[PDB]
Amino acid sequence: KSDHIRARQEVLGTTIIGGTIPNPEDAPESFRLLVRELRSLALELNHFLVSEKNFQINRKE
Amino acid sequence: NLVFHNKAINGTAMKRLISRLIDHFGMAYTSHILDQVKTLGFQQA
Amino acid sequence: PHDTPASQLELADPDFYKIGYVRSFRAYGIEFREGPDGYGVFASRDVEPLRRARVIMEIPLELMLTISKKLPWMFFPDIIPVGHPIFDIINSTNPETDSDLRLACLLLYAFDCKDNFWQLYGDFLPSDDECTSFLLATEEDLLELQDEKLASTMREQQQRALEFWEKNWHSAVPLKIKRLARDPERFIWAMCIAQSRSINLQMRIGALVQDANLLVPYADMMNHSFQPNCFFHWRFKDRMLEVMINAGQRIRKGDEMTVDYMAGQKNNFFMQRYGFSSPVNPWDVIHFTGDAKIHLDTFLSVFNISGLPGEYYHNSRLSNDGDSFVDGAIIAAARTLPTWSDGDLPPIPSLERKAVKELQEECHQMLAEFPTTSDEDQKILDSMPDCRRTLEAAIKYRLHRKLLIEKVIQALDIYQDRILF
Amino acid sequence: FQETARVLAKAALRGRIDWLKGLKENVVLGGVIPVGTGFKG
Amino acid sequence: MLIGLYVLTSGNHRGICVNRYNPCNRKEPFFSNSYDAIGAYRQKRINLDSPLWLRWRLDQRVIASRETPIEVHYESLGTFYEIYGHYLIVRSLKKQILFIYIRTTVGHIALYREIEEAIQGFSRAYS
Amino acid sequence: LADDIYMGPRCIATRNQDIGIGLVNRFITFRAQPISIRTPFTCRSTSWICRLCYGRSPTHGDLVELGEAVGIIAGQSIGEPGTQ
Amino acid sequence: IVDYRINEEEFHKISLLDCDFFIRKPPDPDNDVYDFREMYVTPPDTDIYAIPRVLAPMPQKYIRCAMSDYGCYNVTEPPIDAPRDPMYKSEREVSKVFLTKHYRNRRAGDPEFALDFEEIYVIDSKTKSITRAKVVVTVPGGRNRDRKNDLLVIRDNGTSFKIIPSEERDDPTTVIEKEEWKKSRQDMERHLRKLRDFSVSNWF
Amino acid sequence: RIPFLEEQVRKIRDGGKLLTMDIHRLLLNEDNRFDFVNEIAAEAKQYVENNRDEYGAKKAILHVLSNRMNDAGVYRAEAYMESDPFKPGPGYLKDEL
Repeated sequence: KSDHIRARQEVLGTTIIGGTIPNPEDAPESFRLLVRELRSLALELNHFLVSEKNFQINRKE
Repeated sequence: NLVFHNKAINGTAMKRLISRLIDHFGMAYTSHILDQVKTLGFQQA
Repeated sequence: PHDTPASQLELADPDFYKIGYVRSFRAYGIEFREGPDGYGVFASRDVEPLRRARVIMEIPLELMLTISKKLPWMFFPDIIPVGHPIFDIINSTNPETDSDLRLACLLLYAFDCKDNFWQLYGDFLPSDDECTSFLLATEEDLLELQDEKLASTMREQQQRALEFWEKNWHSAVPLKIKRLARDPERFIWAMCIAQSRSINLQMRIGALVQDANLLVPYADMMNHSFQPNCFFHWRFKDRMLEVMINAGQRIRKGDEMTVDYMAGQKNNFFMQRYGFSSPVNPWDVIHFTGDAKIHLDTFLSVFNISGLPGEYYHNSRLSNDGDSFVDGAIIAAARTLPTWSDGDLPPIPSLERKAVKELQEECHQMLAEFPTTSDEDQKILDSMPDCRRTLEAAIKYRLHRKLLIEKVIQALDIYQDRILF
Repeated sequence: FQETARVLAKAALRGRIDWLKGLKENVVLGGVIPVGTGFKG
Repeated sequence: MLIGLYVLTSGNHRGICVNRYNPCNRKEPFFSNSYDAIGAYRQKRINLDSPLWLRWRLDQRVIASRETPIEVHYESLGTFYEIYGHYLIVRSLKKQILFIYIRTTVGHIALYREIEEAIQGFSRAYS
Repeated sequence: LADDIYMGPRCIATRNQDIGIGLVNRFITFRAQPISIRTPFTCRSTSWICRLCYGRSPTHGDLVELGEAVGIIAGQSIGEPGTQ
Repeated sequence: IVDYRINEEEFHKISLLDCDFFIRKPPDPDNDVYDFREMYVTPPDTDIYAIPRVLAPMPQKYIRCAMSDYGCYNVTEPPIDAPRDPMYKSEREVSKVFLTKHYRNRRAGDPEFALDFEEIYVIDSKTKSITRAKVVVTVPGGRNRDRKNDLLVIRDNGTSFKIIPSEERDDPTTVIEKEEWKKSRQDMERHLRKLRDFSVSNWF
Repeated sequence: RIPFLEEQVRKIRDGGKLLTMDIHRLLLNEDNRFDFVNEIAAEAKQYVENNRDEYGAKKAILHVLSNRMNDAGVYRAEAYMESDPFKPGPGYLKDEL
């Protein structure tokens, strides 16, 4: 409903067609902005997910 | 299976009854009882 | 009219249900009927195969009588007052073996306590004449069984009950205690009712999960089967026991609703607790000390028994041609007969023939040792229709044991013919 | 929730890692909070 | 809503307020079912506060004080009438309660009826 | 309850049993003085609680379910009466 | 304490709130005959027997009697702890028992049945005592007055007994109304006494 | 049988109070409410994925719930949907004050 650009544009379509709406995985813009602002004061924030099954670490953008 | 009351009802007494009815009959029955008592109260007033 | 199992029987008084209905007992899709055997529960509607379970009866906690299995003794409907003399009698019982005695005492108290469902319901329970429990059996009946070991156990049990009555119902007892069991036959009726009608389940009342032994009204009218239509479930929130139809089973009108009392047990146990015996007890044992062994896998194949050893069932789709010979007893047979199964090497046909005869020999010996033949037994049973109920039971135990030995002979032979196509 | 600059600095220096185990944190990330329907069981 | 409930259950004048002179020198309606009573109120036969007597077939649920009977009147053939303030219990030699009558007002019966009917209605709907 | 309460050789209540108004009253009649209760201060962690320590829910009258936010409810409960 | 335990199958048992009273029973077809010669009283539902306080002369011969109970119903609202727990609880609470002599020891079936209200005996729960009542016959007709037109009125917590003629009885509303008027009058005066002008006022 | 309860029964069914009663029955079989909400949501998704065009005035969540009740023996209409027997004509709207 607020601030996820890709996701927002899809829901209007699912509804007109009659489909189901998936749960979003990417971050909202609000979060992306914070990272950019911090990277402006020379600090870095990263989000990683560690897979339970194989132990791999993946960096979400 | 309910008591017959021959004395007045004031606000304290209604809270005690709604509480007692929730425990014996459950929230669903109590909701219907509540809507019906409302109608009676508005009409008499 | 349509032929249904229920048709033969007659409807019970309206009052069986009413006494319960005023308290919150509800029955759905069910009736209740009476017959010579006693009350039984039947169906009144058709249910198609179903996705999840359906409730047939809901019985509230207050109607029931219950005691916990472990040592701090907690009685959930809580009829007994604090300081009453009955607790001392209940407390002085071995925690592990006697629960029957504790339950008996509680039932007797209930009959003396006002406004307790049991005062009303007990009128519907079996009388001394109509109960099959063997605690209430004479020397003669015990003799007719023809088994030394079952007979002995029963006598030890009869004595245990008398001893309790003497020890606790002595002369100096306060009258409250005395009134409950003035004569010793009353204690015995009570132990008989406890043993025959008790159910063990795990119950959660509030936040306490405990395991208990309980006497529950209206659910005792179900009968045993080893291929059961229904089961028992505790619904915690409304504090009720639910009897429920198993998922996926078609039930047609007029059918009998059944539950399974104990699982995995032989006919000797059913007689000690319930005075009932079954021609087909899938788990019964006939003992052969004879050396010979037939090969296992083939046995299963000829008679189409499929499954793991623990669970054997007849696949009926494989048996396109309508067969009937295979029943509980052939399954029982599989487990009992000594068998050899090695690797994958196929059995030699002549080699096995030796085994079949040697095994059958043992069966002939067994049948002979008994005083009478199977046909003779039916005659005694048919001769007197009205007789002490315990006596008909004893004769029927005999007929049943013999009949299973006979079935095995018939079956081992069929193996022979089919080994060689 | 109060001293934003001060906390952030101390942390950047120490390379702090936060396992996101609370409610407010997961809200910022726009992900399902681990309570109720979200708690998985 | 509370005002209305209070008014229904408030009651009636009891002694000096209802009679000018002592009743010594010298209420009436008796109804068999509650429905009739509610009906009379509509037809203006009685008022909300007028006292009435209602037959009760059930089991003494009336909340009242622990008060012994004001007068027991006992007759020779064997029937005894017991007058308590809010109720009359008629009993016989075999010690059986032939009748119970409750002294009340229309307002009290109206609240009971609504609570009872709602319970029964919800039950009949489920089915 | 965290321990059994006994009057003579009989048990009024057993461990792991919830207390309601009827039980409390029995304890008052029979004068059972020391009662031990599991409480939020008795739990073994500070990042979470267990159902038994918290106890019955104010909303639904049964033991709290796994997954409930006890903390947000506490803050709100102390605070809302504050306007008065 | 008697020191012997009686057979209670031979005794009438009358139960009152705080006591159980036992009186001997001579055998009879309708169970109406009483002997006041042997009596015992026991704490409720417990079996240590004891001798009653007898406060009056007691009959020395068999008497046919009828029994009635006096008391108050108690309705309580009990605490609710389970889903279908009871909302109300009602108890009879008997406090006194009145035993009245059948006339001429006659039997119910006879066309001539009446009760002799002159002889009434009371059993009291609080004091564990048995006594005889004092009746005031205000009914003209003398000792020979017909017993088919007699009514007994009991008032005052069982402490007043009177026999009056039947037609002169008061309807149920009048008894209630009379009582309310007395109480209400006394209460208004109590309120109005405090005012400084009471001495110079008139009830109207 | 109480004599005059007819209107109240018509209304309870018509109003949608039936649904409320049903939700309660069904939650009397469950320890965690949160899980039951998740189970029902999943069933509804399967139903809409398999036959998309049935739904729109018939709601999937309602269908899952009616199906549960009918399996257990209480007759409920499909998706708790009831017609207005007395509507004047096409393009007419009831004023449910």
